[PDB]
Amino acid sequence: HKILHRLLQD
Amino acid sequence: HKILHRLLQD
Amino acid sequence: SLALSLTADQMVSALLDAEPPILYSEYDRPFSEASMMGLLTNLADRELVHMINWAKRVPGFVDLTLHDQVHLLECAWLEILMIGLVWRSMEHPGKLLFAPNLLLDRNQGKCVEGMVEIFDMLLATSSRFRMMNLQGEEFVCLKSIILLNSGVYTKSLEEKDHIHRVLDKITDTLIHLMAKAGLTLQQQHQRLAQLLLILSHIRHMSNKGMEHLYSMKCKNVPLSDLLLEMLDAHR
Amino acid sequence: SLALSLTADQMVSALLDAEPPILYSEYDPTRPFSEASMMGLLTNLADRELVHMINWAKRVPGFVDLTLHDQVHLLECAWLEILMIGLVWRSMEHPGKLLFAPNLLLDRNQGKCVEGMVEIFDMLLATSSRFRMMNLQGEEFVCLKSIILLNSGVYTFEEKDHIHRVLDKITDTLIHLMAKAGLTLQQQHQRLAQLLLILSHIRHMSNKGMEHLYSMKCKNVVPLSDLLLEMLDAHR
Ligand SMILES: C[C@]12CC[C@H](c3cc(F)c(O)c(F)c3F)C[C@H]1CC[C@@H]2O
Ligand SMILES: C[C@]12CC[C@H](c3cc(F)c(O)c(F)c3F)C[C@H]1CC[C@@H]2O
Repeated sequence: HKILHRLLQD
Repeated sequence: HKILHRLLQD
Repeated sequence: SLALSLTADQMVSALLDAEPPILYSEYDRPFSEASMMGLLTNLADRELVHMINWAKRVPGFVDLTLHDQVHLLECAWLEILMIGLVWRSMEHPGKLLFAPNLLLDRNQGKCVEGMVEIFDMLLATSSRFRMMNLQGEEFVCLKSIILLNSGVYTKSLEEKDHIHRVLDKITDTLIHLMAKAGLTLQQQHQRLAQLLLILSHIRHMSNKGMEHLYSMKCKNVPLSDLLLEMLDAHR
Repeated sequence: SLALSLTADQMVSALLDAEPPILYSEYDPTRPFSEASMMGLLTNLADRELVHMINWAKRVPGFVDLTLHDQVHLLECAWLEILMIGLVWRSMEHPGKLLFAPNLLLDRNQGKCVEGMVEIFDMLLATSSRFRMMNLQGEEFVCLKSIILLNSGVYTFEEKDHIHRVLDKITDTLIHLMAKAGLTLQQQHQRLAQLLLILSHIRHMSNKGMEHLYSMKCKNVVPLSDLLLEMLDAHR
């Protein structure tokens, strides 16, 4: 999915 | 000159 | 002198008196893409002529060189049109009142490619005005701020600072209206901030609109010579 | 609440402490600049800054209270604005120059190497000169940068009401800072207005920067990271 979406969880 | 120029004068 | 000598009440009354008229459209029978663009751009073109007369009646504006006046109107013209549109559409939730005979809801923005994204932004801004219960006295203040602020970036004998003096005056005026409305000091500062942050969204909508308008122009989907010149200044 | 329960001084401390570091560019002085290479340089920098911005945003009071989709939307809308206000801020004490990085200090002449970019440099330089003329303080800067994050995409949306409460609180914080600096009551709301009106210019510069970046991408001038491509794709 969106990279931003993933980075907002790490 | 430009139309806008003319309109501001007149 | 002119502008800086005005009291807060004089500023408001001057801006109110200077307000342009609400023009009608050519409308009607149903729409097409070319037809819709025709009505909207035709409307904008006629409103532009009235805006220029209005600008010259905004306190402090005539003190500027014709060069600076041109630059400011070139930069802010679509912002001024849009905040007007948004203001007119306040009491019509989910609709845009381009003219008394042209009331368009969201779905009608789809008649033109890519225009519905713009309508959505205009509508959400109108909903924000409504949510804030924006007053007419506040509206004319904001519209004047847009005119003087949006292009206030030209070395010589500025000036420029005189525009910033006038800007401070309109700020004082907005605060005056809020203190008159019975708002506490904290409520005044907050509301002022809220109003001015709207100007960021209006700038955004104008930039997007300018892109869209240019996209339609650069594909021959017929604008007045005035509009083309206003459009050429952003490129 | 939590974010709402903070004092003005606590609001400032949190923001100052959440500040992202100054990053370096991959600038190599062994080779001259080309349009492609400077675009490569600037976008490489922006991409690395983005990762820090994301972790910064999570430290902005009230941001973590939002859903993941709202966080994504706000960052997607404001990212270039947030980069530019940062750039303009750290370029304050470098008149006529833009400090992208400590090893990348560029004037408008060096902007000419990329077509259409010198106009964007000129705007950024004007804003920087404005911050310098106003003598913008760091506490004011971090407040403005946070306001951009929460405001820029808030109208493209009951938690929208939560954002405005946080925004109001930053307003209270700004005024608090001005009052403590000795400014009269009138000067307080005048300066508040002056500062906030700058955000309209920053919005404008982001919009112009966004379409210019899109232009370069579609001409295959510079390869953009997958993150940047996704940030860029959000505006069209
Ligand atoms: C053709 C457009 C239609 C909307 C817009 C517009 C027109 C008005 F007559 C008006 O009073 C107004 F406020 C306004 F925003 C102008 C262009 C921008 C992009 C669109 O395609
Ligand atoms: C490549 C561009 C060059 C400048 C810009 C940019 C980069 C940064 F790394 C930065 O920290 C920053 F503040 C900043 F504004 C990003 C894009 C926008 C339009 C240009 O084409």
